[PDB]
Amino acid sequence: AVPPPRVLGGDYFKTRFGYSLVKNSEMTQGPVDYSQLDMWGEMPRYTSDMVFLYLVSRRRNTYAVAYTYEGKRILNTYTAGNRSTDNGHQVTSMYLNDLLPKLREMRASEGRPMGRGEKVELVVRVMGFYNGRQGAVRAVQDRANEFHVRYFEDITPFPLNGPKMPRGVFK
Amino acid sequence: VFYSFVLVMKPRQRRFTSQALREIGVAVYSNGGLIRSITNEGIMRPYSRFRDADNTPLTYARYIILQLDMGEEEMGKVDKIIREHQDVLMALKLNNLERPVGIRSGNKELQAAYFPLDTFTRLEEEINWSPQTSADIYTQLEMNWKEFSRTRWSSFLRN
Amino acid sequence: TLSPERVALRDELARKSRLVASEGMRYYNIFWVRKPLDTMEKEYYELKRRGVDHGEAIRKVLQGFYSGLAVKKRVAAIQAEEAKLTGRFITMREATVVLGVLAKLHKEQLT
Amino acid sequence: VRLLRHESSMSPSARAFSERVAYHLRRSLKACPGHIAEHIDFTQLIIQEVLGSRRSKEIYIVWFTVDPGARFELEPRLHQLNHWVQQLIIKRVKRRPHIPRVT
Amino acid sequence: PVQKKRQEQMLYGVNIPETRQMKFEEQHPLLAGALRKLEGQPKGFPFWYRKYPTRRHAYEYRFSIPVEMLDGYNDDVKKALSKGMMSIQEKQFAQEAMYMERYAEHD
Amino acid sequence: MYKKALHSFFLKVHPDFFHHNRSQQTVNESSVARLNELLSWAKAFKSGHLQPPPSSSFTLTFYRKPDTIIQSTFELPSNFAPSDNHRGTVERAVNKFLRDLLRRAACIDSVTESISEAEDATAARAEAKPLRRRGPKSLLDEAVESMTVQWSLTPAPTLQELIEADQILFSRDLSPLQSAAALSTLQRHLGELNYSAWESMPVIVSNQFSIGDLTGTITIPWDFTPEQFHSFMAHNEKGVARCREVAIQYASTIEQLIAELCTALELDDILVSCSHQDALRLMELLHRNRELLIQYGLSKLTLEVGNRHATRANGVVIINCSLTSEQLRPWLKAISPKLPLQQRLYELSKQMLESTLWHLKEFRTMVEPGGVDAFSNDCTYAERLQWSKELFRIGPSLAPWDWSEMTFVLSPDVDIDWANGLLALPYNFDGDALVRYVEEVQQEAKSRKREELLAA
Amino acid sequence: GREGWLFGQQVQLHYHRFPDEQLITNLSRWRTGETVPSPEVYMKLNYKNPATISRFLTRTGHMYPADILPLNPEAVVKLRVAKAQAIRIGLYPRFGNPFWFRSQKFRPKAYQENYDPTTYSTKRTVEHFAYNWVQTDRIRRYFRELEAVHTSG
Amino acid sequence: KASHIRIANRKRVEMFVAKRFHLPTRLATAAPDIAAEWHDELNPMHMYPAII
Amino acid sequence: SATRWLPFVSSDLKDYLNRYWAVMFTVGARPIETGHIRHYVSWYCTRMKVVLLDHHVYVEPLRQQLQEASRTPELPLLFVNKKLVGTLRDVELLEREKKLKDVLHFGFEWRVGGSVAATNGQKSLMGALPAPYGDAEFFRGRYRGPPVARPVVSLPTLHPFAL
Amino acid sequence: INYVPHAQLREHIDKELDKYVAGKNEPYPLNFVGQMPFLEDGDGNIV
Amino acid sequence: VNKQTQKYRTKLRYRFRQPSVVPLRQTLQQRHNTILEVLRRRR
Repeated sequence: AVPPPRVLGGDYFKTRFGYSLVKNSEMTQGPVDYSQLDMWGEMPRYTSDMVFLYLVSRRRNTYAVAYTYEGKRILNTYTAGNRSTDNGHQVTSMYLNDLLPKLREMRASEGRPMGRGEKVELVVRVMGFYNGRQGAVRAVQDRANEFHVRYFEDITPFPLNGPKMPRGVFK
Repeated sequence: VFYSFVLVMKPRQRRFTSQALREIGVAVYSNGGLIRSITNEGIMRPYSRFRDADNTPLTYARYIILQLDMGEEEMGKVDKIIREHQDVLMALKLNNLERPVGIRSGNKELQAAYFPLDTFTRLEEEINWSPQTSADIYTQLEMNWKEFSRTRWSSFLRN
Repeated sequence: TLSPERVALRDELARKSRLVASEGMRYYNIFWVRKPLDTMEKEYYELKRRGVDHGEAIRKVLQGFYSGLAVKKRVAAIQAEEAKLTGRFITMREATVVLGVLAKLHKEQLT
Repeated sequence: VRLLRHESSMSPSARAFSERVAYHLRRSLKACPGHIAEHIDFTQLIIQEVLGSRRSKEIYIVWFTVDPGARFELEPRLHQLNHWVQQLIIKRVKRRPHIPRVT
Repeated sequence: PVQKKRQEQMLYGVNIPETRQMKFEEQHPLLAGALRKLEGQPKGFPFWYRKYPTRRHAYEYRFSIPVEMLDGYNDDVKKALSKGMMSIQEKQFAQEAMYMERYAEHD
Repeated sequence: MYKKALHSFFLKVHPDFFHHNRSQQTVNESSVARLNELLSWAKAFKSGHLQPPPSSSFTLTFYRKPDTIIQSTFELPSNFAPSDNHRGTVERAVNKFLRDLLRRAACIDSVTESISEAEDATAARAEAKPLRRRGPKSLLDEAVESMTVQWSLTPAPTLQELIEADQILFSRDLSPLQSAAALSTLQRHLGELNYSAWESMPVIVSNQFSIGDLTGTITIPWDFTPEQFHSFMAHNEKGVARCREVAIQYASTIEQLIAELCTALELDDILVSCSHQDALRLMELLHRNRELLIQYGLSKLTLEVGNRHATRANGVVIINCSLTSEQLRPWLKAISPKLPLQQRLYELSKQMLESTLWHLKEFRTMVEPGGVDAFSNDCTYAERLQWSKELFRIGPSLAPWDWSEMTFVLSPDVDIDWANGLLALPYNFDGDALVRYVEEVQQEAKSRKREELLAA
Repeated sequence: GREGWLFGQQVQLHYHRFPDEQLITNLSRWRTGETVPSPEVYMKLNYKNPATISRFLTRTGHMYPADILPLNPEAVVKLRVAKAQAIRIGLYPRFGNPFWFRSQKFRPKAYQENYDPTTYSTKRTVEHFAYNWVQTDRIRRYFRELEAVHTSG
Repeated sequence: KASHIRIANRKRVEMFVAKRFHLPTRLATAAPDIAAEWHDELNPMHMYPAII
Repeated sequence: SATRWLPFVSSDLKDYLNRYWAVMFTVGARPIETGHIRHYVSWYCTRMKVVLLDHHVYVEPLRQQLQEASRTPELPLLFVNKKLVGTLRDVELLEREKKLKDVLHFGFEWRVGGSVAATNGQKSLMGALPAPYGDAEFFRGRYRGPPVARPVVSLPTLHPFAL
Repeated sequence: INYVPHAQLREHIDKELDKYVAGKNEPYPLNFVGQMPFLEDGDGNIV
Repeated sequence: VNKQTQKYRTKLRYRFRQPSVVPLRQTLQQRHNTILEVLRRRR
C-alpha cells in the first residue's frame, strides 16, 4: 500500500537499527569458481548467538525448554508438577526468570559480557494447538527489554504414519 | 546407456576410493562388460546423513556416475558386489534408460511407437538433463562457435 | 498465417541467429534486423534453387549473416568514433540524457 | 452465539465423539490440503474444545487466536477445511452417530 | 497394443510412418531426435537388404541389427550389441526366431 | 499454376541479391515498389472501388543475374474509364504486362503464356457476347500472394527505433527546439515520402546542405519542405551512392585485417579507440611484420589501439597509432617480459567475467528483479564478483517477495529507495542484514494490517 | 586520463529489464512471421534437478490435489519417481521443500501482506524518466572525458 | 507383502530368515576372536566379517 | 467409465469456456472475493468450475487472455455461457437487480428497463405509463411517497467482509 | 561414445579423482546436480 | 484387490462423492419471504 521511507546512507542506517549492512571484517578472498549454495536457502538466517525457545503446550501441562545454536540444553525442562493459559504463562515466566543468569554465565565463560543494552536474541517455536499456547508466548511478549524475538514460528508434527493409537481414539 | 549407477561413497582417503573404483571396474570387466563412462562429482553435503557399517552418521559424501553396458545376470552380480561394498552408502540402479518413463504405464497406444535406439545410443547426460544443460548448448556444437565467440568480450574489457 | 516449412525454417534460423547475436557478438543495440533476416531467407532460397544441401546452406547463410553483423557493427563504431572525436555532433540519446540530468540538477537546486 | 453448552448437558457418547474429533483435529491439523496450508499462519491457531449435539448431527469446533488482529487472516481459510474435517471424521473416527456438519 | 508389440518384434519399420516421425517423436522432439548432426561416414543404400526381410532373420546382434551394418565401428560398439548384452525379451525372441527359421512356410 | 514461375522471377530480380551494384539494387527497389502499387490498384479494381492509377503507361526496368537488363512497358487502352465495363479489360492488361515481365525473364514455359493469352482471349470474347455460369488463383491473384507472403520488401524503420539506433544525429549549435522542429513535424508525417533505399543512411542535422562530412551519413538543416528534400536527393544521388559504397568498403577492409590478425596471432578481437585512418597504418604494419609477432611472445592477447603507450590490468595492451618500423623492435623488446603477466591477467579476467555473468544470470532467474547493474561503477573485478556472489547467496531468501519494480545496482553507498525503484548496494554488504531489513518491513506491513483490522 | 573507456561506454536512455530483451522481442516477432509440453521440463524431471521436482510440490514436499495442480499424465509419473530417486541418494530431503519460494509466481511485495492481481498490469516503462543518482556521476564523467578528448584531439 | 532389513546397512535380507539364520550366524558377531584375524588387504573390499 | 479419469488443463481460454457452463479463475491470495461468488452460484444450484491460478502450468498464457476478455486485471472473474460476467461488483449488481437467476441458469441478462429491487407489494406498472408533455416536476402537489428513515450514525459492522 | 578400456582404467580413475582439487588455474565444472562441490587437496581431505 | 488398494478405493470413494442436491434451504427462504410479505401487507 504505502512504501517504507528512503535510506540514503549506511552510516546512519547503522544507527537506525541494531546492525549494519557494510561488514567491517573486510573479507579478502579470491574464489573465482562458483560459490556453494546452501541446502536450505529459503529459511530464517540463524546467527550463532541465538537461543531457541521451545514451548510445548498440552491439556494440563506446558513445557519450556531453551537450546543453543548447536543443540545444547541450557536449562532443564520446567514442569507444573515440579514448579491452562495461566499455567503456561507462569511456567514460561518462571523459566525466563532463571534463563537470564544461566545465559550470562554460559556466555561470560567464552567472552560475551551481555551486561547492559544487548537483548537476548530468541527464536520461539510452539507445539500443541492448546490453550497454554496463549499464555506462554504472552509471557515472552512482556519481556521485550530482555528477550528480543526475531523468528516466531511453530514446530507442529506432521503425522507421517504413526505407530498406533489407543482404542478410545478410534472406537 | 544400458545401465547407470549413482554411487554415494564415503569420503575416505584417495587410495581407498581408488581401490574401490578399481575393484568395481575389475568386477565389470571380468564378467564381460564395458564401462561407457565413470565421472566423479566431488564431495557434496546431502540432505540426509547416511550411516556406514559401524553406524556413524556421515555429513559429507562423494557422488560418482557410472554408465555401463553389461548383461543382466552379470549386472546382477556387479550390483550385488556394489550394494555389499563397505564404502558405498547408497546406489540406485537406473533401469529406465532404454525405454523412457511414462510409456509402459501411460497411454496404451503410445507403447510400441518409440525407438529404443534413440535412447540407447546417447549418453546418460543426454537422457537425464542437468540444470546447466539446455538445447542451445547442443546447437552451439554444430554452429562453428569458435569463429563467433571471439568477440563476446569486446565491451567488458574497457569497463 | 505462415507456411509450415517456412515456420520450421524461421524457427531454425532464429534459434541459430539468437546465439550468434546474443552470446556470440554481445551486440544488443542492433538496428533493423528484418533486412539481414530476410536476406538470410532469400539466400537460403537461392541456395535451395540449385539444391546444394540443408545444413551447409545454413552454414553459408550464417556466415553471411555474421559478416553483415560485423559490417554493421564496424560502421556504427566508425560513425560513433567520428561523432565523438570532432565534438560537434550529438546523438538523440545524449540530448535526452542531458535534458534529464540538467532537470535533476535543477531539482537539486529546488531542494 | 451467546452461550456455549456444557459437557454435562450433552450425551456421554457426544462427549466421547467430541474428544475423538479434538484428538484427530489437534493431531493432523498440518495434514490439510497444501493450497490452503500455504496461507494458514499456524503460529496463532488455537483449538480449545469441540462441542457437539446429542446425536452428533452437527459439530462446533471452538477456536481463537493469540493476537486478535490475525483472526481475520485465519478466519476464511479455516472455513475452507469443512469437507476436510468431514473426511477426517469418516476416515479416522469409528462409531460416529452421524456424519456431522462442521461449524 | 498387445498386437502392436508383436508387430514391433517381428517387422522392422512398422512404427515409422511415411512422414518419418514417430508418435513419441512428435510429442518429445528433444528426447527422440538426434542431438548432433555429424558430417561423417554416410553408409549409403543397403545392398544386403535381401537377406533380412524380417527381424527374425537377424538375431545375432541387439535390436535386430545385421552384421553388415557394423563395419567401421570399433570393437566396443560391436561388443555392446553382442549376444551377451541382449535383454530377456531379445533372448526370448531369438529363441522364437530359432524355431521360426525351422518351421515357417515363407519369411 | 503460376507459383513456381513467379517464385523463380522474384528469385531472379530481387534487390537483396544485388549487393555488388547499388544502382541496380535501388532501380530494382523502385521497380518492385511500382509493381506492388500496380498490383495494389489492380486488386482495388477487382474489389469494386475504382481509383485513378499513378501511371497509365510506363517502362519498368529490372536487373538479372547470369549465375542482363529486363525492360518492359505497361500500356493502357486510350478509352480507359472508371466504369464497370473497363474493369475486365484492365484485368487482361496487367496480365498482359506480367507475362511480358515473365517472357523476357526466360523463366516460364511458352505453354503457360499461351494458356494466359487463351484465358485473356476467352475473357475478351465473353465480354462481347453475354453468357451465364453457375477455384485456382489467376496470375494477378497468385502474384499478390507471392509478393506479400514471401518476397515482400522489409518495411521502413519508424522514428522510435531510429532513436535508439544511434543513427539520428544533430548538431546542437542551432537549438534544441530547432532540432525538435526538424524531427517531430518533419519525420512523423514526412517519413512516407522518404525512399526505402534512403533508410540505410544516418541523418545528421547541421548548418549547411551537403551529402556528408562523416563516413556514410547525410545532413539536412533547419525546417524543410519534403519536395526540397526530394529534389535534393534527385540532384546528387551518385554522391550518396558512392559514400555508402566507400563506407562498406572501409568496413570490409577493416574487418579483413581484423580477421587475419585474429586467425594468425590466435587472439580474440582487435580493439580500437582512435581514428581508423591512423589505425589502418598500424594494422598494415602488423600485417607486414606478422612473422616478427609470431617470433616474439605476442599471442592470445586482445590488442587495444589508443594514443598512449600503456598496459591495462585486465590483460589487454594499448598500442599507439603513430608507430614506425624502426621503433617497433625496441617497443617489442620493452614489453617482452610483461607479456605472460598480461596473459595470466587476461585469463583471470575472462574467468571472473564468466563467473560474475553466471551469478547475475542466476540472480535474474531466481528472484526475477526489475534489473541488475554491476558494470556502472569503475571497480575491480573482485568487487563485482563478490557483489554478484553475495546477491546469488541471498537469492533464495528474497524469493517470497517480488522485486520487479526495483533495480539492484552497485554503488559506493547504501541507498534503499522504496518510492522509486532503487536498491544501491556496496560490494561488501551483509546479506543477512538485508534479509532482516526486508523481514522488518514485512513485520511493519503485517502489524499495520493487524492494527487496521483491530481499529475497524 | 583514460581514452578507451569513452569509446567503449555507450550512452543509454534505459538500461533494460535484462540486457538482451529487445533482441528476444525482435527475433520472436520475426520468428512468428507476423508483420510489425515445454521442451525443457520433461528433460529435467529427473533426480538431478531439485528445483523442477519442487515446482510441482507443496511447502511440506507432498503432492497437490488434481483440481489445484492439473498436469500432464506422464509428468506426474516422472515427478513421483524423480522425488523418490532424489530422496534415496540424499539430493532431496524426506520432509520439506527447499525450492518452494523459488517456484511461486504470485509473490506479494515487501510492504504488502497479500498478493493483489492489479499489479500485474502496471507496465511501467519509466514514463517520467527517473534517473538514479548513481547514473548521474557516470554521465558527468562520460561528458568530462568527452570534453577532455575534444580539447585534446 | 514381505519386510526386509539390511545387515550392517548393506546386505538386504528378508526379515524372517534374518532372525533365524542371517543375523546370529555372522562372522563379526558369533566369532569375534576369529573375525579379529581377518585380513584387510588381500581380501576384497566388498567382503568383510560384518556380512560374511 | 470407458476412459480413465484425468484432470482437465488447457493453455487457451477458449477451451475452458466451451467445456464448462460456469468457469471462475481465482487466486489463492484472495479468499474473500472467491468465497462470495461461491455463495452466490451455489445458491442458484449451478455447477461451477473454479480454476485456481496459483500452482498452474499455464499462468502466463491465462493471465494474458483474461486481460483481453476483461479489461480490468482483477481476479476472480466469472464466465457463464462463453460470456464475461465480471468481478464482485458485477455479480452483486445482478443479485441486487434480481438478474443473477437467469444469468447462471439460462445464460442471458435481462435488458428490461426499470429496477425490480425497489418494489412494494405486488409488482405492477403504477405510474410507469408515459405522461403527456413531460413536466413531472412542475406539479409540486404530487404524491411524494411514504416517508423513509435514515440512520443518524453508522452502526459497527459484524465483520469487515460481512456486507 | 568414448569407452574406457581395461588398461586405461586406473589412469582414468586417477584423472577423475583429480577433477576437483585445491590448486588449479582452471575453473571447475558444475556437477550433474548443478552445484559446485566441496574442494579438496591430495589424499582426499576436504578443505 | 488387496487390503491396501481396497482402502485407497474406499478413501477415493468417500473423498470424491456426488451429493444429492435437494433445494431445501431455498424453499424455506422463499417461504420465509412469502410469510414476511403476508405479515407486512395484511393485518
